[PDB]
Amino acid sequence: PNEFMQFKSKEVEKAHPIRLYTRYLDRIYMLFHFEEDEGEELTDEYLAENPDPNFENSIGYNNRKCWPKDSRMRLIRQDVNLGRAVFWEIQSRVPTSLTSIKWENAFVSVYSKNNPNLLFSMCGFEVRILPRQRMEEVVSNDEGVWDLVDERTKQRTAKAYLKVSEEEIKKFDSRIRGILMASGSTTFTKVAAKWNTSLISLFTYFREAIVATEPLLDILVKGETRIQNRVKLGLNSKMPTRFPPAVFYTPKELGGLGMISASHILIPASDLSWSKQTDTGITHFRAGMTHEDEKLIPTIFRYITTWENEFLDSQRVWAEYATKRQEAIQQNRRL
Amino acid sequence: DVEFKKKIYLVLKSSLSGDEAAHKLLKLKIANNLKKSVVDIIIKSSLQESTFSKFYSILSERMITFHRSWQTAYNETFEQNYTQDIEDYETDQLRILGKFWGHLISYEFLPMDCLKIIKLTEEESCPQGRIFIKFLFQELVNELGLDELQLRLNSSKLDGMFPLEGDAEHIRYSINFFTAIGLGLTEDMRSRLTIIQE
Amino acid sequence: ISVAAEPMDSKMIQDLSRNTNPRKLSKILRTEYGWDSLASRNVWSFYNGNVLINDSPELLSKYKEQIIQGFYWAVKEGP
Amino acid sequence: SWRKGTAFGRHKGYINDMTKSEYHQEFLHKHVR
Amino acid sequence: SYNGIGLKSAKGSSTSGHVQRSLASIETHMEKREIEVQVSELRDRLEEEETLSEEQIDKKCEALRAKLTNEWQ
Repeated sequence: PNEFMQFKSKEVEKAHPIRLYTRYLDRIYMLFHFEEDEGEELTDEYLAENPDPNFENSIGYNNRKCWPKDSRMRLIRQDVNLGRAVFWEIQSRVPTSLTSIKWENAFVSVYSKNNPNLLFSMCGFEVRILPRQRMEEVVSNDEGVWDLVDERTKQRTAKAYLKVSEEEIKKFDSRIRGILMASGSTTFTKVAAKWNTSLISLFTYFREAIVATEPLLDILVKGETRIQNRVKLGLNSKMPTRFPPAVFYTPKELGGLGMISASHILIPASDLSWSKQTDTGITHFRAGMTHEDEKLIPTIFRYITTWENEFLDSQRVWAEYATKRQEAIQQNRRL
Repeated sequence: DVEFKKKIYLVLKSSLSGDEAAHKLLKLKIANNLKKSVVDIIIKSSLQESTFSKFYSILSERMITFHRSWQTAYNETFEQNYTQDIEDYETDQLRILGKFWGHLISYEFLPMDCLKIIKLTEEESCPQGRIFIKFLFQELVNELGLDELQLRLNSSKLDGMFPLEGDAEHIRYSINFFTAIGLGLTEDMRSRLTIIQE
Repeated sequence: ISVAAEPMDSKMIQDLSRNTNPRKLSKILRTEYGWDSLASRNVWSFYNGNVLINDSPELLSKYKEQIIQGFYWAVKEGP
Repeated sequence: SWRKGTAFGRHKGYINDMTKSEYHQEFLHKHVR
Repeated sequence: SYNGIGLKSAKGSSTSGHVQRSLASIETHMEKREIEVQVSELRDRLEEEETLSEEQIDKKCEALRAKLTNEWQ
């Protein structure tokens, strides 16, 4: 049997439009690669079975509303008709009495000559893949980008950009809201430990995908302010001079709460008329949680190794382990 | 110089992106008499971590693109690191440092004239230094391909690691070194050595 | 309908931008700006800023106002 | 020609009850996942 | 929000709202033209000096044209 997305040959790989498939719990992920012939044939089958001369296929097309307007799939009528032909062919292949594959829950993204971005959202990661040939200027980018090395020629050939999906951001907001709400009469250290548990569970899952995500940083700053005000409204006084940052982030052995900081960063701010159009550079910084002191509180993201920097290292150390194991079998010694 | 080093380090740790740490370093308005030491704190704090992260690269690229003095500071600290401090470091520390300077060379914020100081022979190469050159060209290959890296190496001269005039033995040593790395950038030295042997 | 294009002189475009029959025009052009006689006698019309020069007279003057309206519709909205 | 290997494909208002309504079922499928 | 950058309000974000700028950022044709010019010149001359009648000027002009033609092959 093959490993995951591996093939026995190139000829079996190109023999069919459905190149890659994977299924999560209930989310399928189908990567297709059409020629010029088969795509327009499927598109004309769709347009003969669902005609629309009014060109309202862009109306109701689910498109990734988190990315900027040049970043997500542009509503090019050829590619929108191709994508709806694709989802129509996939919707035809399963009866509704088995599962309700509707257009509403479906995100279709068509990399073509007009849409240089291949979008998806797997496991909470909004990923936008963009090649090195489809960028005008190759710019070294943030920690939240992934260098996609081609396993043929050993060269970084695409940049996958990460964001945290809006569903998972709302789930984290609801989790911090549950931390506030279950803390009716709860000790301050247990509120701090709940904040540390949910914060570590946020930043050790979505590790580098939080740099390029604005609403998650906004809800982090708001939520850590909620946790500090949960501590301070247990004391019926929320004055900033009365409560330094040294009373929260001081660890639990020294007597403080041992809260972990993720909101003394500067939030990247940019032009919110332009930021919903293009990939704006980080041109301004809004202050996250200013205290009157100049306490540079260290943040947890600097002490967590990001995923690309874990996975390249994982391939390195498992190559080293498989080589040491092959040698220890050749040396006939137990490793 | 402990509390200023602490201040630079906590600037580098109370940030989120490399852009933000670059902003927090540049807001400190540090004169020229400490910029090399700040770049050394950035180096020696990149090497603390287990693996190399892109944060320090993004940081250093914004620092270089801000002002000419930071670019001269990174020139001087790359020369300082290779000519002095590779004897200190573990192989892990050299993984981080080699991919750091490879990500800075591959996006041409450091010149190829900054790799001009490396002359690799039997007597001038540390073994740690050879592993560092391996990590540099590993990051350079994985960033730039073989073709664009050939074109960048043929933009200016590197007489040390590419002895075009050279000797009949140092060419063979550089050939065996760059094939122990596994580059495939070898055929010019091959033609030169086949000229020299006859 | 092969037609060339030349730039206007700076002094001539300045004098024309202040919006300043045919024998007076020909004498002023020939004794002011240094014009050819064939270029001065053979002019259809002036829209402001830009002139139209000629280089079978029945076929020319048969669609005189049609050529000039096409010239107007061309120079109003360029290529 | 590429879709003829499978087993399915194209080649082969208002009611007064609020709990039984269309909107309430859309609601409960929206908010129980 | 100065320059359209900042917040709607400092209230709501629970931040300070201290937005600060980032320090990190043809020959035949020619001949024809010449001929035309010559003709024009001739006409002008006629106008200047004794040519109220058309036949004369036309005749002279014609002759000039012929000459030009002869000159250009």
